[PDB]
Amino acid sequence: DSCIQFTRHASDVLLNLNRLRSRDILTDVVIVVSREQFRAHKTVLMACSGLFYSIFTDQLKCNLSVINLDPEINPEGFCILLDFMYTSRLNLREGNIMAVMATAMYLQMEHVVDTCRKFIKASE
Amino acid sequence: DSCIQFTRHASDVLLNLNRLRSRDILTDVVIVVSREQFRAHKTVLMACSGLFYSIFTDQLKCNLSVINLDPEINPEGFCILLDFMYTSRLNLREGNIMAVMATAMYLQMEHVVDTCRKFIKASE
Amino acid sequence: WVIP
Amino acid sequence: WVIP
Ligand SMILES: O=C1Cc2cc(Nc3ncncc3Cl)ccc2N1
Ligand SMILES: O=C1Cc2cc(Nc3ncncc3Cl)ccc2N1
Ligand SMILES: [Cl-]
Ligand SMILES: [Cl-]
Repeated sequence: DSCIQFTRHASDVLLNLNRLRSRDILTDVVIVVSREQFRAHKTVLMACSGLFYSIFTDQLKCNLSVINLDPEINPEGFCILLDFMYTSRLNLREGNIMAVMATAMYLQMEHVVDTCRKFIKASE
Repeated sequence: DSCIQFTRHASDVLLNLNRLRSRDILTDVVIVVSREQFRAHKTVLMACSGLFYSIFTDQLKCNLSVINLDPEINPEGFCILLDFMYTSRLNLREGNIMAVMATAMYLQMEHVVDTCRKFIKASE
Repeated sequence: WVIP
Repeated sequence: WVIP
């Protein structure tokens, strides 16, 4: 086509979605991790994670307001990944890298799994 | 902080939100324009438009599944702006620029109003 | 704004 | 990935 494109549009949209999350506006699901609860928007979770995409396209699960993750999932690793989904920023540290990679593998967040693998390989 | 950032994350999120719109997945509102209906996600509409932000933060309107726009709004101008919201691409043409700018002013999409004003000024 |  |  003959479209023009606004370079900062996608980043501005994600920044606003994160502002709605902060203020708990139109959040439609609670993710439960080892008795730690995280409110979010189903569509953002689906846009970022192969696991949530599969969950919320399922005819029965699409209607659930509460999703319980596998008990092996670490709440801090989940929190870091939820922050990444809404900001593009990943708080990757020596002390959390193993939990973050394990959570990203479970959530099916391929780009995060990739950078964790590379950061672990650099330290060996 | 000491975060790393994935450059393409925001664009990938918006691309996936547009794929959900195309497949009519988790769309939660119908926007009615001069008897033309457009399905969308409330959160994306709020993230892009000052008007939708005001509508869906209102305690009564946040619960509506149908929103009727002012009868002066042109369905084609709305369609072009809805496409921009989900893609960052604006199909601005000599034949639609007036309707697009009028719709962007009503929707409170300041960056679109800005480029329309500049494109109109170049033609005078 | 840019030409994509 | 970059340093923001
Ligand atoms: O690593 C990843 C990230 C990711 C996101 C999604 N999401 C969607 N894919 C396609 N159309 C719509 C959506 Cl919402 C699916 C798989 C994966 N895998
Ligand atoms: O031009 C524009 C675009 C736009 C978007 C919004 N959206 C939000 N603002 C702040 N926190 C959350 C959201 Cl969702 C408000 C006003 C305007 N004006
Ligand atoms: Cl990812
Ligand atoms: Cl805009």
